[PDB]
Amino acid sequence: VPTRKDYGSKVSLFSHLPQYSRQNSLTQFMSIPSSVIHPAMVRLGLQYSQGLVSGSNARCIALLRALQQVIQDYTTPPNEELSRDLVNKLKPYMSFLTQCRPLSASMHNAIKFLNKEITSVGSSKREEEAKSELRAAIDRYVQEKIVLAAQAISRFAYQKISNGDVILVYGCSSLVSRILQEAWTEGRRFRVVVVDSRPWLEGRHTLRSLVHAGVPASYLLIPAASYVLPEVSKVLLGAHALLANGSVMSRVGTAQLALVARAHNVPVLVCCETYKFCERVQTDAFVSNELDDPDDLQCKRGEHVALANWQNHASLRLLNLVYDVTPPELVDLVITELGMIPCSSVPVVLRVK
Amino acid sequence: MEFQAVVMAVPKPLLPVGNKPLIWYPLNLLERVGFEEVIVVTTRDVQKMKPDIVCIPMGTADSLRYIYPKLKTDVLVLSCDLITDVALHEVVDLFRAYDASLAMLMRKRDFIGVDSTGKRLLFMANEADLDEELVIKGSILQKHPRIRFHTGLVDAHLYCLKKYIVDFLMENGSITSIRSELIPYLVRKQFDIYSFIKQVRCYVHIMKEGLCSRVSTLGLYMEANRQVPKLLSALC
Amino acid sequence: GSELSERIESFVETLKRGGGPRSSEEMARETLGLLRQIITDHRWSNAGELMELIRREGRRMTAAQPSETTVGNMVRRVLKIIREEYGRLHGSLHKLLEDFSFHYAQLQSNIIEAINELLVELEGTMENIAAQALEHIDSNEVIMTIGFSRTVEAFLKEAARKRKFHVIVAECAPFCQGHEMAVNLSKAGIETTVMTDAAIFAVMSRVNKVIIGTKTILANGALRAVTGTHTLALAAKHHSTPLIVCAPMFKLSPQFPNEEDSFHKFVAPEEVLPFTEGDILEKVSVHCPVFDYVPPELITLFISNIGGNAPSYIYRLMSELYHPDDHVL
Amino acid sequence: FLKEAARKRKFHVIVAECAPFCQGHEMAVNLSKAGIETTVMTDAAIFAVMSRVNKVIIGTKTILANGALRAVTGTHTLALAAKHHSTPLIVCAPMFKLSPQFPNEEDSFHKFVAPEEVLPFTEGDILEKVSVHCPVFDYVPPELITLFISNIGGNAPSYIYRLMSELYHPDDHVL
Amino acid sequence: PPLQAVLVADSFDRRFFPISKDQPRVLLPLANVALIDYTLEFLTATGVQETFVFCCWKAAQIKEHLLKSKWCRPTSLNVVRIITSELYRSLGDVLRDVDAKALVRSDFLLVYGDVISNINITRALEEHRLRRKLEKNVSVMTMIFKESSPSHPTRCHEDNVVVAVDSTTNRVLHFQKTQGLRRFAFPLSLFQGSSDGVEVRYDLLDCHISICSPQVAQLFTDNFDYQTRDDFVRGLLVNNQIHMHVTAKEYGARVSNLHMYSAVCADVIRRWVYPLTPEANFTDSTTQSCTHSRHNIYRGPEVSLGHGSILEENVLLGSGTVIGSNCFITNSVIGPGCHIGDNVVLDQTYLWQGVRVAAGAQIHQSLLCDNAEVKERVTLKPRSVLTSQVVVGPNITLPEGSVISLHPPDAEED
Repeated sequence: VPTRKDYGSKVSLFSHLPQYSRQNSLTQFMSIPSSVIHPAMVRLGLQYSQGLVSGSNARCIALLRALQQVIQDYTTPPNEELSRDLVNKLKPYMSFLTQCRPLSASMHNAIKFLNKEITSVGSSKREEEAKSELRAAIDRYVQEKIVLAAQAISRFAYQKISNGDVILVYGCSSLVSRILQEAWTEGRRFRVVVVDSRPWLEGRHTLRSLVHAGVPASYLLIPAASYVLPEVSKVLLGAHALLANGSVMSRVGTAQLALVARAHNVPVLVCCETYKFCERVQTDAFVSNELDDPDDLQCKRGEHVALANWQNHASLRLLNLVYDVTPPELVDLVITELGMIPCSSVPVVLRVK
Repeated sequence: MEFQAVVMAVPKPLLPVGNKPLIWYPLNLLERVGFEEVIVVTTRDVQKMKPDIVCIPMGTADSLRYIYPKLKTDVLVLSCDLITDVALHEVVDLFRAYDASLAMLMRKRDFIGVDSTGKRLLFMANEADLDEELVIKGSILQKHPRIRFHTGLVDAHLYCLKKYIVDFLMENGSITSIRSELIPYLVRKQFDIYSFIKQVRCYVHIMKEGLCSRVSTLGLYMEANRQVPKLLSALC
Repeated sequence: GSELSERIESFVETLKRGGGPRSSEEMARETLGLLRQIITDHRWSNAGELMELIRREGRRMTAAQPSETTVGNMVRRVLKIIREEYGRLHGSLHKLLEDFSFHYAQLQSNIIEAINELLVELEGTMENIAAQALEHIDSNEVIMTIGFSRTVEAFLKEAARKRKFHVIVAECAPFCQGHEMAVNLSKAGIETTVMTDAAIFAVMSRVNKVIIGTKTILANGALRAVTGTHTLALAAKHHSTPLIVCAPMFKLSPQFPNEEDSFHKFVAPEEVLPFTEGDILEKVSVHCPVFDYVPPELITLFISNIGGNAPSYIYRLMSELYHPDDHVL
Repeated sequence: FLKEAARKRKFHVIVAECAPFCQGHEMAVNLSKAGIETTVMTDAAIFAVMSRVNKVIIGTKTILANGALRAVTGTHTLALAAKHHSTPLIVCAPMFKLSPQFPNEEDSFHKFVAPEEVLPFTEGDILEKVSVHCPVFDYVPPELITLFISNIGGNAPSYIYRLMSELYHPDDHVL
Repeated sequence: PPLQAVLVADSFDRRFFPISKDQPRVLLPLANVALIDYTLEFLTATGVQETFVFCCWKAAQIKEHLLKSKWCRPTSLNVVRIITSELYRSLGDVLRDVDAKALVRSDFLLVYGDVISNINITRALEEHRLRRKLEKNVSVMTMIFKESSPSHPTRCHEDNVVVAVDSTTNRVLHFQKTQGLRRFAFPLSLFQGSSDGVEVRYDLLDCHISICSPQVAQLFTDNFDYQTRDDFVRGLLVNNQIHMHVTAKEYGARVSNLHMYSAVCADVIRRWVYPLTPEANFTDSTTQSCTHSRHNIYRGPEVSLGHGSILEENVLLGSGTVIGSNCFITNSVIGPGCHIGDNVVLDQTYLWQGVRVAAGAQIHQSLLCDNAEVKERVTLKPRSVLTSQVVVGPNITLPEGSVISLHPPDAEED
């Protein structure tokens, strides 16, 4: 499989990160019956590139289901052990998936766990038993780290939400939506304030989900967050990864929201699972981040687009950041299935697993 | 693998379009992009990749059920008369991404209704069945309030089909000539096939630039004979 | 003549319905021209009657659009001019330890002369502000701005002919007006970049300076800027980066943050959430504030036509510009 | 740490010398020998130049128990300037530079050497009246530190206590 | 050519059958302000220079309200003209009379006296004129539609329509309503000439704003059984061409029934019809001034709000209205000169001028007209409308959908 060519001119400060385009997909230069790449992985990469699956846990679940399908469809060759064969065969699939779209922390942790489990299989056991054990381990991992962990975090956050509260959420996170829906079903009577940002505009997902649930909700954009915080009582945020230094790696509009919240004296909370706890460290979003398609910045305002042809100007750059990092000094509490812990206890939980 | 190749030829399939065999163009559409195996259904006189040739002692659906024990994965039906310059990935990406159950390819009396994005297949009907007017349901419009109508497009007779659809063809021996009985039934069903799914969707791809001419008469035969050379100049 | 009345009604209607002049300079010029016209073709003899007439008309124009304070500033400036000219022809703690019913002859001519002098100064303010670009910009510098402002555009493109720097432009979510500014700057070869507001704090660690434009300057040195400037000032104060405000003198209003809720201009929610969403629009409450409040403590300097100054001296500019009795108008 | 990344990245390094023993000159020379575009300056211009700085990387002599350091004289001011400008301050120190003690002590923290480096002996009679002090080290609180890059990976100062529990035994703290 | 419009200040259909007996449909206070005021403001803001106001039902009140209004002043740029007659029975007769008097000259707008919109028509009118100058007497009408969702509360079934238009150049090939019908029929004539850019549109809100031409009135005189606009369009489409113009960043809607009334009211209070809002006071009146506050809470002068009451959402208080203690009001529009009791729950309720509500009343989704009054321990259900000058006794619980009026046979009696 060839290289995923870039698209457009990147920014001077983010010249080391890849910048692609959603219209030009990498499956153009491949056989229709995929021979070198698994069909499941091809479909997964196409869905990731086209933006069909947008979410930390949706991506991890889809990746794990594709891996289960691949293991079911994969037969070990002779004169070689399976414990190393499967890892060596999955390496190019991961390369292709990264070429389609940079992987997230959840996908990295899942792939690491799967490689460890595959390497743990003994050379004497049979093939069918090993495949079944891997599929069962994958399913139990999904059940424990995603569904049961979400239920434990919602059960822990139900005590923090009270009647008459004004909670402020940002972006689209299934954990926050589930927490709010369960708190509303348990008898709590509050109102949520949904904050969104361009160009993804994914907060409308949580907005409609809450309206369908029956929770009184509000909607506004992130530049006006300083206008709605004086009336906000709590700020619930979702996290895609938690670094070893306690800093929170999440959607780009989270660090700024936390900063404005502290200025308005509003306690901020963070909900994250233990499998999203990364061991690496980062102090800012410049050295490592992800640059999405720049054509998403174009907007139809009035009757003409001011950025219709931005590549003609060789001096004009288009920056489209995805993730960002927040220091531990702006996070009050972290909710996990283990219990409510402060942000300066992130390494301690990383210790126990 | 992922897809299986089948080229139906149910002389007409041996007409020398461009001084080359007529069945050579579909195989070329299948070749150069994987497809190490192909299954051909032809007459007894029709005979000479790795072709799996079977004889016919009959419609398209009957031939597909006739080769049911052969098929094991999703199918890509091709026609005997098919000369095209399209990239097969353009239709297979639609079949792969949305996990669709039906994917077709057409090129600019048979009325078709496509949604806003231009690839969702919403309505399909022939002029003969309709009495005098065109009836449209309310639910399809409640879900999709905009339906772009095409009448002039041509049917290339190539479809990316699932496996349970073939299982359904095996179950009900009522559908014959899928091009006029199965595709409209599936389009009318997305809004029984529901037993073998273990929601239904149909998608379309429109080129607007190409040689996607399906040979079915003398005029189209001459048109293809005249246009094949600039394409053969690049192909071979 | 009734032509003055027709012009006043048209001005009030155009301000109350939609926006009038796109640039603030044209707005101030149009207000000053209307005021000069009202002074020229009208029956007035004494200063009190003229001042009350101007006060009533200015009150109407302000009630038409309260967020448009450039007109209140011009009305108050004309009132101060009238008072000064009347005192020139008629004759605090240190001070502490007036009728306008005398009718002169050459009061109208000198009032018009003063108004023309104010107009010429209003015209020269842009170059006077843009001339101070090299004193604060350096080579290989990074500058961050938000929105679209003519004053900041001139301040930035006036120094690109002798210095080279990198400009970051943050668009405005409701009305993405920063794209036009970024395009206009890239047309001059300044190596500009466009981004969202969500990545303000994420990118504000490599920034060296911030230059922005405001809509009006309050009395304690605070601003009424476009939505998103409060967060920009907060990020600047967190990283201890100077935040410069390029605003002429006509953007200075003699009021403290007294008011409540009618500070920001709220427009239809169509820009934030479209009408084609569905039935959720009956339950979801959407608000679209155009402006916001920026406290003075987060500001560092004010570059005006008379030179840069600190926010802690803006009160003196107020005392220098307007009269304490014309604050309520 | 600095010269290992110059082979794949290009950056500008500012080096502040130490007033008593100007040891930063050797570091600046060694870095310039590798083509890193280094610069040398005094401590008086630390805050004056710390508005265009993006990151700080320094070395310590020992790490205390609550995450504070005993660094060379001048690091407390550097940390203060970093905290005023909200710039991350990285400390590259191995595990053997970790001591199991809290700032209990008083006055004997810093090592005081002869005043010859600060004020020469050839001044005159004013040396009998003028009292000169020359502290070599200083104390840097943990609140002004951002990260600790060690051989086992970076960590936050709020976890250094655990490293203490992992390294030493509580009965051997007094020695 | 100066832009001229025609205003039909009488809708020859009676759906507001109780309330429209004492007082016209076009003077029903939406947000303390009549609908004809909204329509005139829209016309004056879009660029109209002259209007012709036709009235048949209760025209005296209409005229003497317009004559007090600000549009009839010598300082108004939209000169209005009142033509009154008792023979008019439908829109077709009005257009016939226009043709008989030769009032209009050029492209004129046809709008009802109960249309609330902030749409600008310069673009559509420009398109219309260019199209008319390429086809001199072709292209005769242009219907303005606001693109919406089929789920929106503003889309009522009584006015709901489905169109089959051309996508290359906007042109109406088929137009029909969907009131009480589940499967739509589209004839085959549409696919006759070109057959490539045809599309069905179901996401459209009929603003009842149409850019007509004098030839439209000509055809109205020609066809005697054209009783409305819809019938004009159908009879021209069976056979001149009629086009459209779709808007996506502007608001527009016509109040045809009560359900449409509570939809535009909610939209206007929620600032969806900006600049037209209660805070703006676009009528230049002194007894309609308000102050916009947080949560879209509008308070007028002399509101006399009592301690304990909570305004939670988009409410509109009138001038002179008195609020009691320990109340709960939300999504409700209250008129001037109202007087509330204590422990009064109001949820999506509309009180007009001169209403008094006693203590202990709970009103939800119901409309109180002028001079209404309710005593203690009274509970009203959704859609429980009270007309003018009705009195509801104490300890009464009204059923859902109840309508009270002083005329005996309309629906009930005092």
